[PDB]
Amino acid sequence: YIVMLTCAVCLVTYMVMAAILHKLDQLRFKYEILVKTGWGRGSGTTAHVGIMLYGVDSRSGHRHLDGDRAFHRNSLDIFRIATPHSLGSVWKIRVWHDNKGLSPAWFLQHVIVRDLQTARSAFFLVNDWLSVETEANGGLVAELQRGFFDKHIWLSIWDRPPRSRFTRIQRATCCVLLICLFLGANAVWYGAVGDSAYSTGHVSRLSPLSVDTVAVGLVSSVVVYPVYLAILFLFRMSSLAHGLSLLLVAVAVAVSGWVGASFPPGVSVAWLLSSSASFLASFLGWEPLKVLLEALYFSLAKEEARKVKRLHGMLRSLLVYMLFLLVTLLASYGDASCHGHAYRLQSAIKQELHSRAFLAITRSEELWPWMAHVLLPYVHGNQSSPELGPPRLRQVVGWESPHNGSGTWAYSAPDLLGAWSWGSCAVYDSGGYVQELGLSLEESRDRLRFLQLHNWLDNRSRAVFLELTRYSPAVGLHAAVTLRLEFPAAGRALAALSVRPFALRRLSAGLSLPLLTSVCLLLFAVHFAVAEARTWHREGRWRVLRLGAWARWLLVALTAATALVRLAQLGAADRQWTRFVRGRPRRFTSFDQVAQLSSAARGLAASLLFLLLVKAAQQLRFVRQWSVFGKTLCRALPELLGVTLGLVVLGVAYAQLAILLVSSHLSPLLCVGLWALRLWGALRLGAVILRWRYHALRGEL
Amino acid sequence: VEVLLQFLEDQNTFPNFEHLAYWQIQFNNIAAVTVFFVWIKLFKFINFNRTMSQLSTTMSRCAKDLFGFAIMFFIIFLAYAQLAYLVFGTQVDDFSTFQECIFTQFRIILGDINFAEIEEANRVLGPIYFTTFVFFMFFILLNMFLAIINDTYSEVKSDLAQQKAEME
Amino acid sequence: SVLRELVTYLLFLIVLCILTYGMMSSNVYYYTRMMSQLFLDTPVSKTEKTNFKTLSSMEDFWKFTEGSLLDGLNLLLGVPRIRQLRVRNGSCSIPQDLRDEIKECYDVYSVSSEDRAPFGPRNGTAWIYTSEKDLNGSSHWGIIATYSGAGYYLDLSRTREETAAQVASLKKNVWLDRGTRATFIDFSVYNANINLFCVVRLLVEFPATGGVIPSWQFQPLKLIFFLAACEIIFCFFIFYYVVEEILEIRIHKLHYFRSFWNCLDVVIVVLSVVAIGINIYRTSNVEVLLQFLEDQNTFPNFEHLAYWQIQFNNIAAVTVFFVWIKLFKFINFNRTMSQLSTTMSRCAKDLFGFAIMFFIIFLAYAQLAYLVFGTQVDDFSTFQECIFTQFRIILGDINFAEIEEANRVLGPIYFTTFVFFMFFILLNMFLAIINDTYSEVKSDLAQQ
Amino acid sequence: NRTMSQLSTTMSRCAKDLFGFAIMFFIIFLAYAQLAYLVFGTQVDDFSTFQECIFTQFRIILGDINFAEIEEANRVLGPIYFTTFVFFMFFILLNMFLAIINDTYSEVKSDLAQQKAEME
Amino acid sequence: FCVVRLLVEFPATGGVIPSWQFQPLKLIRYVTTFDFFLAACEIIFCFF
Amino acid sequence: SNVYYYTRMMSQLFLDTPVSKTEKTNFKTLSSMEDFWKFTEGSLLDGLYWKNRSFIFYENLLLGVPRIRQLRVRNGSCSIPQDLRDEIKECYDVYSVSSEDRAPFGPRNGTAWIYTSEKDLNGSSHWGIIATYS
Repeated sequence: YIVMLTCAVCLVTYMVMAAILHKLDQLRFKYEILVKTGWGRGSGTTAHVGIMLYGVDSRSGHRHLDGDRAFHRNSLDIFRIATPHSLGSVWKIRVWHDNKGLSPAWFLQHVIVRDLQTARSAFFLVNDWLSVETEANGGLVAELQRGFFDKHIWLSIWDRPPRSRFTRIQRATCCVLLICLFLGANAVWYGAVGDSAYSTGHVSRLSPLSVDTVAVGLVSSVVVYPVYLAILFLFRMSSLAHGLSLLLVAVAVAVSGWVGASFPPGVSVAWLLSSSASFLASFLGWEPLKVLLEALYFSLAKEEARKVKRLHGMLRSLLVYMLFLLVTLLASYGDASCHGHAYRLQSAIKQELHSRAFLAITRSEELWPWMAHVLLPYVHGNQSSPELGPPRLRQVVGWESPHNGSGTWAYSAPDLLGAWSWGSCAVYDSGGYVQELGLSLEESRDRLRFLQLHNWLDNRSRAVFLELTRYSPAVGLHAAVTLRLEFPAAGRALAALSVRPFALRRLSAGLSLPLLTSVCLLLFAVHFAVAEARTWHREGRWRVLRLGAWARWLLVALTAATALVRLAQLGAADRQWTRFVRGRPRRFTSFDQVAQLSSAARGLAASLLFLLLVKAAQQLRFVRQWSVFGKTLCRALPELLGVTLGLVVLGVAYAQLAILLVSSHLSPLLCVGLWALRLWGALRLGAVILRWRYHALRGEL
Repeated sequence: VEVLLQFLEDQNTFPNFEHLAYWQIQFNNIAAVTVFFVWIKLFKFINFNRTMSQLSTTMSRCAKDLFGFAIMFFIIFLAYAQLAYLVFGTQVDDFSTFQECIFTQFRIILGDINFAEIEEANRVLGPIYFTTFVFFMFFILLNMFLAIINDTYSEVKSDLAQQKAEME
Repeated sequence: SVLRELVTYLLFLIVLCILTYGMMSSNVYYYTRMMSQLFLDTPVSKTEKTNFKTLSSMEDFWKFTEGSLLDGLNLLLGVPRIRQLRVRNGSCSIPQDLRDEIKECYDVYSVSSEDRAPFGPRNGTAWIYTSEKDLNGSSHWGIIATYSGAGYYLDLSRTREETAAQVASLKKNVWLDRGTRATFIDFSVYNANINLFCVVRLLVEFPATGGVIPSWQFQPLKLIFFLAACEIIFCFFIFYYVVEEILEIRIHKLHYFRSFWNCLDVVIVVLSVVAIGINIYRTSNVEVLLQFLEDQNTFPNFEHLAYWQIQFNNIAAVTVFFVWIKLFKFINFNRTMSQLSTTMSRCAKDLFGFAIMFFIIFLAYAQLAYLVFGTQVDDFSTFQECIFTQFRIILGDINFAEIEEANRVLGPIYFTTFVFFMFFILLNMFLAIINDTYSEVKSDLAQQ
Repeated sequence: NRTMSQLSTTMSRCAKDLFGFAIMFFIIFLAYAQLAYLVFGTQVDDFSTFQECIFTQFRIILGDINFAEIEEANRVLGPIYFTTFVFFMFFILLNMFLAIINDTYSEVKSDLAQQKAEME
Repeated sequence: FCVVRLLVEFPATGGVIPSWQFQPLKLIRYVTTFDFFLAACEIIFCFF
Repeated sequence: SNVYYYTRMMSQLFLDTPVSKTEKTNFKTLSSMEDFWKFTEGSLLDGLYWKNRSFIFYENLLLGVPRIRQLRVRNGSCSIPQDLRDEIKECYDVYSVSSEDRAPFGPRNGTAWIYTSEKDLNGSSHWGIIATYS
């Protein structure tokens, strides 16, 4: 699952064959002042020109001189085009106009500037006769500046020279090939036994990134083999040549998903580290070294450019999303697909053990026969499902059979990280009157009777029950069992039970898988809490009930709460283990707090993965005929929620003669929720408000 | 039947009919989907009356818009199946696997669930699931499926009144 | 004033919504079954397994009731009661062409079709009939017949010693004779764990050519800081309402109102007057109860006091329903609350017109199912109960494996053409009325 | 009444169009009865004969079926039957019966508003 | 002819999960007159 | 239509008859390993055999012999942590093909106590509820 979800999220993010294709259908950097040369006589060359204006993160290419009068004999030129690469007041800008027809003897004068910067007049004076399209080597290997082709790399290429220099959207098939050739080839250095060689390796987990040697030491090793072949696909740039690239990733997902079926769970968290750090080699080192060797030296209408700035920033939020989705999808649904939720069968035995969950006794002086049907199976247990410490029973003051010289003092020192969950009576602590550590296999078979001679019951206005924990080694998980007898004064007993299965992982002395994601999720709760300060601290105040910053502030309050109950579970599990393994066959105390806190981390990362998919169908309005479906539903909703005000005024009164005459939210959610499933006419009044708006919205398009 | 003729000689051994009875499942699954895809191609021919072409033009000009909302329906629908599987998946029989968490959502739409096990499995988030599922499915997501094929049928029929009252 | 002099509608209404569920504690529900756990669920011994909800034969009915009533003889009061119906011998006719089959014929337990019939041991009022002037009685109409309030209350003592002694007479001078038509009892528990007033009516019927099909009857009635402090304000904010809304007759369209969303207040004001008038003979009953705790030798007469009490606590809940819609008639303060009241009030002319066409189809399937299925199926037994089982079809709730078994052909012709016409035609037309009405209100305000 | 003629004109001008869709409803409806009879007809009591495979489809519409025998009789094609029956009946084939008699009633009533204005 | 199979599978954390499979099968095929006609209706299906 | 009443009455004999005259558990409600033993001597033997040959319901016929097969897991098939090594002695694993037992055990007389391969026996895979068994 870990090897498979990262294999598919990196393949679903090749829906940037849709975003880049829409950028493919197209293809203060220039002052708007008048340019005129009044120097060169008899040298009008009816030709084109090319501007050489490179600078601060901008490489503005040439021009294409379209002539109305075709730049006729003995003339000059003045115009304005839209340079899509913006350089400010940097000291590098030039021009180059060819020698067509006869040779030009023109000393090309200048080009005046008024809005060169943002309304700033820098006086340009070229005033020099040039060679055959020579340039201005002035302000504002012979040509050693070359090397500013820093976008002839796969690393951070959303930018190209215009209308030429191919593989615009083909360069996003050098990604899908490059990504999965590190995902496949790193899975082969991890366990792929074969028949390979001469002490190559057997298992090779070896402390994954807890010491910083091996899992980064393979990163600079598995890049060398794909670039022996993945540099051959920038040789096709002068078809089915493109098709073998999609074929190569098509086999590299099947080979990778076949080998990684049996990794130990430390060999999967290393496979992420040894592939993300191997990615980082070809981003930061190899592409930065590929940009040197290629072409060392061969000296041997106005609004459409604003549209693209929207489409960069839409593609930048897709690189954030399809990695933040991949962390949450790997946290909750990562481990709990084979271990966790394939085994509720662990829960299913103990319900059908204890002879059908003590058959729901609910009686005070019963369960003493049934105590000889929980102690008898679960003190010898010759079939399976071993013990893991002795059980007990707690009691909630009023100690009987006093003899209070030095005994009579069931302590149960209540020091614990919270209060245990509620029932019908109260919210019980840890600290009852814990006597009765039932043990030694036969006195526990005879302290069913010794708790009948000495009466230890019927005081302190309420009372209590037992707690048991156990685990099976086959699946790698545990179980925390609390049976509870409430003794109300009115009823005989209230009896309800709880079986909590969980995995006991604590630190692995420094690194695990949910220790990795719950630090990565902690980064996105710092990334978004800063991005909501660039709006709230400077850009606007009185931010009241606008559900942009009212709900992107909840996604910070839920991402940060996910990683602070997962590190709370991993830090509650080592302290509970260590005080257990001190006195190992001795006490009972341990694992109901880790279990209750682990499901509050699993059920809270699922609501995160909920919101991350509702956002994925909100992000579907970018097909224009389907964009009605969102707008007609965010427009009916302020009024269809208002229809449900009056349905509360009547539907409660629809219960105030139905459940009021039960003799002739607990009840109300079974009066509101359990009513709208059977009675169904009050479900179809919302049909009007949608088709009234859906026609008024379709009639607007 | 070269297995049964080996057993009809020897009346004292074990007859291996397990490889023979597995392909009876596959023959009854394939020859029943095939019968289902024969009665659907009766729709290609039915198409006789004037009032039969109006009901085929309606369902065929709608399915572009109707498939577009059936994707937005399932993303909400497969996000409640994420929530119920992670919350109820250890206590309740009806939410045991993710394949069977989907099937029990369609049971809610028909009725069929008492949820006295649902509010017992979880006290707070149990009915927050149940009320906000019945709210969004029956007030929003069902009434939108109606509103698509209601405005489509009301636009086919007014188009043919510009075909009869313009060629009268 | 729409908020000042009309504040009597919405402000006092939260008192009635709270003091209804505030006074109605669990004793009419929880203790109503915590007294019903012994006289209805306990058989005689381990020998007899069919309790009083499964009794058929004559002395087998004497094996049903005789055990649990001895434990009943909390702490009850009054005395025992063992009565029946007395039918004549030659009350009906038979044919003299095969008269060696019949000997006598009679009719069901009716008013004039019965008789007195004293036979044999006339030493007491057990085997000798009487009138209803001694005891209390009225005609009671279950699922068998509309009975008579007369007979002879053959009582026993408050102890189970003489309840055992008169049970020795129950072999010969029995409760079942050759015209045995009913069997009834009466009790009332003065419970200590809930100091409340109880009732009982435990009847096992008798139709001819067979035995019984029993029926239970009882209800709880609790005896009574905010204990009884919800008595003055439940009448006082109605006390100026009997002075204002009856003074509204001098003004409102010159006494000539003819409205709906404001006449539901003055109609339920008359349903308030179902409560305000009653407490002058019936709810002020002390002399029904002051005889009860005084003399121990007398039997209980407060079981007949419970009969006018069932429409005391059920008719009082009728002021819950119309008072909320008349609140939402005044409660539609928003702009989006007036749109939902204008919709339902401009529709109900058209919507009542289709509710007549709905019921004529609906009461024509009830004609068909009663005449076809009315002899085989329990769910179609009477015409009153053939209607109730049609609404069950709409909810689901019927397996119809008894329906296709009762009739092979016309059974599923009924069932498919009922689900077809109700769910494809008659339900979708109710939608189409209030859909075009709401879409015509909203477009009218866009012209406003 | 005037409001009684409007409800008879609605149901009588509709039944030409409404009978046309009741044929297209049954061909889908009698094609699921082909599928369930051939697949479930050996394991499940409720799909025993073809006459009784039809009657148990109307039970689905009312509720009335637990289908814990259906997913047990066949593991894969069992719930492919059940989900794509509840999908097509309750989202498509029921809402189309509404849309016919909704646009018909909304065309009768607007026709008489061109009649109650022509009188004055 | 029916072919029965009766699974009982024991999980870890051992309970019991039973399962069964009963399937009839016609395996003698040319007997009556009506199954001659079903044999004559298979080849007509192969022609279409 | 003559098919359904045959595969219904076969499902009545083996799945609805109780395992013994004094108990209540069916084959559909087996809950322990000991309940499986009181089935295969209780109602299998009353369900196959009707006293020659064995005509079920006096009109069926039992073809030859039935047989019982069994899948088993090796002993040393899981790794248990070093901290609670003392109380737990030996473990077992969930059914995978890599964790299957093949060594003969116990009274190694017959063909029951010795593993055969899936080819030497003329068999094939089957897809259960938990896993897919060889």
